[PDB]
Amino acid sequence: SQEWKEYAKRVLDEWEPKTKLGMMVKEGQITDIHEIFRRGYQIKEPEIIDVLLPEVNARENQEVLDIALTVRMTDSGRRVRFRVLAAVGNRDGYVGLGIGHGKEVGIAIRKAINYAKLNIIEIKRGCGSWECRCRRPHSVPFAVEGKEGSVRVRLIPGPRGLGLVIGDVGKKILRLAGVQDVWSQTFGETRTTVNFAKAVFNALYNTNRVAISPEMIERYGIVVGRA
Amino acid sequence: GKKAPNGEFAGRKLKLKRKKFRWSDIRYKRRVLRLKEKSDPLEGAPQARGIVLEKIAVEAKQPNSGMRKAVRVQLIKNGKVVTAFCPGDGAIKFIDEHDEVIIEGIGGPKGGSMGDIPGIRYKVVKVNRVSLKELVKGRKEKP
Amino acid sequence: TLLDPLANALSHITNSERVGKREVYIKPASKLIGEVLRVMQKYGYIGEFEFIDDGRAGVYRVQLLGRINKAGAIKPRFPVKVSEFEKWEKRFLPAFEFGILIVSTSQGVMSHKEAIEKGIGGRLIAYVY
Amino acid sequence: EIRIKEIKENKLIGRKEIYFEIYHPGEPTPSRKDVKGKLVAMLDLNPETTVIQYIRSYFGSYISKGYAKAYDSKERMLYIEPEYILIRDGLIE
Amino acid sequence: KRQRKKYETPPHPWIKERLDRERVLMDKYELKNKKELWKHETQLKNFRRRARRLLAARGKQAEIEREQLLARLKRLGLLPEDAVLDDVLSLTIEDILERRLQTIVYKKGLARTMRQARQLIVHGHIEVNGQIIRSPSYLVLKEEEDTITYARTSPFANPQHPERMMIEKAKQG
Amino acid sequence: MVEMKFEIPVCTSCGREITPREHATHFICPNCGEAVIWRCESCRVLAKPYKCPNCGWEGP
RNA sequence: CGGCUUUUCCGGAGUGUAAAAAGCUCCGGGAAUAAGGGCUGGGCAAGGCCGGUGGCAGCCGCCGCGGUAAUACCGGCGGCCCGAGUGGUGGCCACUAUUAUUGGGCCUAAAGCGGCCGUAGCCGGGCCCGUAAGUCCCUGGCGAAAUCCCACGGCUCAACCGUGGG
Repeated sequence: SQEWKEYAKRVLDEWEPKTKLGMMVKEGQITDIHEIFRRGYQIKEPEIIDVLLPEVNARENQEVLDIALTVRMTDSGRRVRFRVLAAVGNRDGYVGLGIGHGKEVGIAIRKAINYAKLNIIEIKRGCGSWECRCRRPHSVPFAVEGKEGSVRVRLIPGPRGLGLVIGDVGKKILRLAGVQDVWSQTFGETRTTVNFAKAVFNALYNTNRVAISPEMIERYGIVVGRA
Repeated sequence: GKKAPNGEFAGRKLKLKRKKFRWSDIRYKRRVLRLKEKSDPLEGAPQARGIVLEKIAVEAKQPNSGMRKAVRVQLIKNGKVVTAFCPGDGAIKFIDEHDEVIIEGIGGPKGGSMGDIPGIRYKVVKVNRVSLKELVKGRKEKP
Repeated sequence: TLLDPLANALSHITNSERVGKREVYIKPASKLIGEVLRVMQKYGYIGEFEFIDDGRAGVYRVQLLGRINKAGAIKPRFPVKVSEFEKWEKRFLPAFEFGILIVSTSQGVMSHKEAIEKGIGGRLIAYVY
Repeated sequence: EIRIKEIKENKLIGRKEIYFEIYHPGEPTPSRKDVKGKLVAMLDLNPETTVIQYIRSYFGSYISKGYAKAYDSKERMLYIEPEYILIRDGLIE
Repeated sequence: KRQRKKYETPPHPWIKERLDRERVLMDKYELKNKKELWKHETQLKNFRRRARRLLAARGKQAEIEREQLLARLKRLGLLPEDAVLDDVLSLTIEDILERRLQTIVYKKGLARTMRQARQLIVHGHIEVNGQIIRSPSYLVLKEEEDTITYARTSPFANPQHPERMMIEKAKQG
Repeated sequence: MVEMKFEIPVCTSCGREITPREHATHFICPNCGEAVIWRCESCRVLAKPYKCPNCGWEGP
């Protein structure tokens, strides 16, 4: 923890705020991460979030999902290009996904992680299974459906200690989302990793779309982000 | 429109439609009329005991180039004659003319010809009751 | 031609609230529609609902509170006893005890939660969450 | 060492059933004759009217169960009890 | 009717994460086969299934079975005496593993190693309440652990068996 | 562990909560000038009218 | 290198028969003394160097490998999965929402008949009254045993068996 605070202070020194959102996170009247989400500004500087959520920089909090090797081509050759899909996030309900183009492996990795940082979102969590009911945000609060491309994904709450029963892409995405047990159903082509990952991301984002009265906030221990 | 019929008193048609279209399936048709169990030369037998008649080889499908050894087996059970691929390195020499042999399906897609060699359906396991794999390894001896 | 007022009404409500209007008018008003409208309003899903004497079949006026996510009438009136009720909760609701269902028991149209303690079966009529 | 739990009298047969336990920690299983001469002492029975069928020693157990019968007259065994446990006890050649 | 296997194989023989998560426990607890670990996993899974079944049940038989389940879980020494139906979902494999006879007999300091304790058990040298068991996989109850001593007939019930002093020094060390 | 229970804003026109990356807006009341009026993206796109909580002024 | 017990291993003693054998149970002599199978390019990804053949020989469930460097054939070593098990093949379920009631599609990918009418069948407007067949709640008789779930108890435990509840 203290190392993360040290890194936060370091970047607070080095970074100079360009976008309007930079000042009040450098000046320090914003300390909550959810302050960014609630009002609905826009994020463009990668330094904005690691000040409040430096844990992204951990090697266990960042994951490289796939390394696609695409090919433009001309009369005088096939010019390759790297497209890397990778995810970052703290394990308390804040995750981002990114795709990075490049000409080398490392360049794509860097750009992908940087863009993933900008895709940070807030994840409601809970316990809505018919067998757990433990009021701890160990899983989704309710069953949700996400769509992207052809792929559709249904995430159903599951009991404690079951683990994530889902494809490895959703496995990693949810593991970085601070969720431990969920039933998964996948419709469409799941071989294309990118659409699957994006659909999982969109489902997690759609969790916040459901209207909730406080009674179920108590009933499932619904947490908006950090628990 | 809406998938039909959805009526509470529509059991007859809801059943008839499904039964009818289950015939559009091919695997179910293949089972219930048992025509796998009427076209089979092996009559649903994962093994059979046959006599060899002559050794033949076939050209691998392109771009695969080579010579795939095999033999021709008439079946003592019923009398049909089929090709029989022989595996192993230089194993054609081990399999001789007029040999009691044990033959078994080759486990390709749907039981079809395996991999890069066409037509064939079966491979040899035991020759004169002696397992061919060891004889490829030379551990045993043909009687 | 029209076949079922209730499912049309529930689809009307859902579609009208997806865009997010405020006052919704349902044309084919009947008694069962009113008995239905009682239930969820008793759970605070909708605001006021009232009946307007048109002169042909009556209209139903409802104010929408923006609470419902999906509200639809299960058509084929599945009769369900008590002890197996859970087998249908997994089919129409997003989570444990999220939302409700409407059953027409011997004692009238009324919410499913209130039927568990009343110990009455009946035929599923609609659902909302 | 042998210690009793069950001593039950069947008066339709006029015969005594004895269920007893033998403590044999660390030594080989006792034989039929030894326990036969052991019980008769402190139960004070006629040896010829007394017969044993089974003595079961369990796996990994130093305490073994055993059952014996104690009749009154020399004809009761010849009539009622089967012929094996006289031969196994030597009562019949 | 044909007697069925009591344990469940993993759905995939070659997943890295599951393989290594197995291997760490195999080296830690030193079981002969992954079959044993799978058996104990299934043993857990039975409790989990019973718990999740009962939690959604309304009826007298449901409650009665629930109380019986809680009672026998507590009897095994898995749970505290005031446990409820909600905490079983948080149980782990290691909670079962520590209750294994081999594990417990080692934690009594009666062996210098897991394998040494296993050898003593399988060679009929460890007694429970004066009874000998030759199965290190056995799971002990909460009312018998105090009876775990050396078998009387064993040479190691004798306090000067040459291995015994080394065992007790290791206990000291 | 402090549970920092934030107040997720709610739109005035419809009452729906505001998801993180929504393009919603927050602005001061048009007539009483003290009440904060939120407007969610769905409310914004079709521009359905909104009403003040304080003075009951109506404004798209 | 030093020490420890003997899984089995020879003898004796119980049971065993109504004949033993079973070697089931206890004691004594007592040696470290039984382990293979498959895989090693990827889909399986768990796992790499060398010798040999060089589009021949062969391997290969699918993708692929070899026209002289083969990390993919064969030999050696190394390594990997499982374990008195392990491989090949054939039949069945799932994988599959590729049988779609739950739960699929039919403009361009197989898939709306050129169009209309119309019988059976199916699906049908609102309100009141009656009936109560369906529908729902309660209750009597009844669906054998065996199998299945759980507690306890017996055989080391287990399996197995019984007592009790379902």
